[PDB]
Amino acid sequence: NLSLSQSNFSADTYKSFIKNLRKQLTIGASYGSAGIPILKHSVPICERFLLVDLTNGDNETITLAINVEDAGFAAYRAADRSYFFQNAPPIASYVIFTDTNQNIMNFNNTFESIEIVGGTTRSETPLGIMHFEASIFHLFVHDENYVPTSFLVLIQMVLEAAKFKFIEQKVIHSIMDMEDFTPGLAMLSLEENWTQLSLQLQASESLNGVFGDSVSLYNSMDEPIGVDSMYYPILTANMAFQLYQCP
Amino acid sequence: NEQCSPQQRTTRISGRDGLCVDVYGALTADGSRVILYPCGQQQNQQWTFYPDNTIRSLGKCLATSALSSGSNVVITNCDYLRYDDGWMVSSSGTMMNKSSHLVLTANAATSRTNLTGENNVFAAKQAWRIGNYVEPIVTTIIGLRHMCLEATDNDTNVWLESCVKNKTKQYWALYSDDTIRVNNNRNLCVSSSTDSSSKLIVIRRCDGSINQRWVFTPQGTISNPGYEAVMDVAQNDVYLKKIVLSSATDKGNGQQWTVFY
Ligand SMILES: *[C@@H]1O[C@H](CO)[C@@H](O[C@@H]2O[C@H](CO)[C@@H](O[C@@H]3O[C@H](CO)[C@@H](O)[C@H](O)[C@@H]3O[C@@H]3OC[C@@H](O)[C@H](O)[C@H]3O)[C@H](O)[C@H]2NC(C)=O)[C@H](O[C@@H]2O[C@@H](C)[C@@H](O)[C@@H](O)[C@@H]2O)[C@H]1NC(C)=O
Ligand SMILES: *[C@@H]1O[C@H](CO)[C@@H](O[C@@H]2O[C@H](CO)[C@@H](O)[C@H](O)[C@H]2NC(C)=O)[C@H](O)[C@H]1NC(C)=O
Ligand SMILES: CC(=O)N[C@@H]1[C@@H](O)[C@@H](O)[C@@H](CO)O[C@@H]1O
Ligand SMILES: *[C@@H]1O[C@H](CO)[C@@H](O)[C@H](O)[C@H]1NC(C)=O
Repeated sequence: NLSLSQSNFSADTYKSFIKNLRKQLTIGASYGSAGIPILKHSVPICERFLLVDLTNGDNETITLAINVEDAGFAAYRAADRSYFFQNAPPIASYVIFTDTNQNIMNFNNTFESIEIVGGTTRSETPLGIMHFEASIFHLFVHDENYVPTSFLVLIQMVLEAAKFKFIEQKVIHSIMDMEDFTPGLAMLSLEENWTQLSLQLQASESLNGVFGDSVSLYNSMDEPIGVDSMYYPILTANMAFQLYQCP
Repeated sequence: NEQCSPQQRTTRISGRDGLCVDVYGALTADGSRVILYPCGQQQNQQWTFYPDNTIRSLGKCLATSALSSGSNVVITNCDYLRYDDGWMVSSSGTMMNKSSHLVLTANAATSRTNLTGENNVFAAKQAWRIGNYVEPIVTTIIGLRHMCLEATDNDTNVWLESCVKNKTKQYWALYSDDTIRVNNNRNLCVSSSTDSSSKLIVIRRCDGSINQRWVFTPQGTISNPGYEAVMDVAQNDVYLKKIVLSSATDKGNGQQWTVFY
């Protein structure tokens, strides 16, 4: 499995891991005018998961199942135990982590759902090298009180960073400066609009690259930039893959 | 999904020096010309895009006025183009008449300049951002070894330095004509070499040339479409302080860049 460990967590290693993740996710992807790869869709359940291993400061490892149709976490394994979100594809437990003690987490893999249950938002959740390391520990032991917030860290540092180079870069600054950050409006805008930007990119095919609707993406000055077309470098040189939305 | 097929969209069009595509004096007469004008809210700067490949302001259609290069672009009655296959816009922002291959061009920077239909040479005069947000985008440009691009030698050269959030010279203004401008001196543009003996990328007074058009591709390059080349770190060695224009290759990481805004 593709892997990232605490013992070898460096800007270069992180960048490779994210790079290999993108390309692994985009195997058999479709392509538009924009040249931004569109994730696969109506994938057989048997083939719909990509496994990734994360190893923390103790020599302890979790394996996360990423749904390749939407780049979200569906489930994970710690040792002989595994944990599934409620909204994991209903057949997922028969395909992944078969030989383990399977538990249902009583919430969805969405930010909204995670934030409601953990009582804690992304804005107030630190991201960084050591948070990532701790998020892996809490999942490994499955400390229910820390499961949600751990997912907030790891979903952002792995999956959302794979979706957006801005976010990747945000994590790289953190590794190099040795400084934690909480996501601002810039990061959140992207996370919030991934599916919507996917839709507008694909719909724009028939309006000469113009969107049906505008999307507001913040910069690091908190100024909202309206993206109503494919001609914005903050989209085109940022978002690395899209959700399947249109034929 | 009916949102896969949007019916229309009204937006602006910006380009050279961040000026907007504007029907001169909001005149509605067939063949009323189109110019660069400073961007605003007026209806004559509002362009409605449709699936039929028309682009419209004041209920009339954007169009070339001649098969040969050099004539004005205008609005005319849309019923005139009912047998035409219309406009096409590349990823790069080249707006091209599908039939004649002529492209929306601005032969001078200056406000009130006549927009003409010219032969495509991928110059910055021929790059356009279709979109309501017409302002330059301020950002850092990050490349090899997680370093930032920085304007140097009194804004004449450019090369990678360690990224410093405060540093003024590491900021770049991404204009609607695909130019990459020095942030606190927006008359200066990033430029491929004008001397044939050099591949060195430098900073020069913005002129609307092919040397000065740059496209941030989704595959992570900064492409000069006219020269079929991309920005690269000389010898994959950031310490050489030289950024050069090269043929796209997957040999190192020196051709990979990220926009951080
Ligand atoms: C941006 O576009 C406008 C719109 O086309 C340019 O101006 C126009 O300039 C034409 C010359 O290119 C004017 O035509 C002349 O009309 C007189 C009438 O007596 C005629 O004697 C001249 O020979 C000339 O003829 C044209 O001959 C060919 C015919 O097909 C045509 O119908 C005749 O007009 C034209 O009237 C004028 N149009 C309008 C409505 O303004 C403009 O050109 C600049 O301003 C014009 C007025 C003129 O003074 C030019 O010297 C000057 O370039 C152009 N702007 C720029 C800066 O390039
Ligand atoms: C694109 O260019 C073509 C060719 O210059 C234009 O087609 C001409 O349209 C005019 C006016 O409608 C006719 O008088 C000509 O007979 C057409 N010529 C040809 C070769 O078909 C077309 O109008 C232009 N379209 C746009 C949208 O600019
Ligand atoms: C509001 C309005 O019509 N404005 C136009 C402006 O957009 C531009 O075309 C100018 C040319 O001198 O003429 C008018 O001022
Ligand atoms: C989870 O998502 C499903 C859709 O798969 C849904 O109907 C439900 O409302 C969501 N549950 C929670 C707790 O957010």
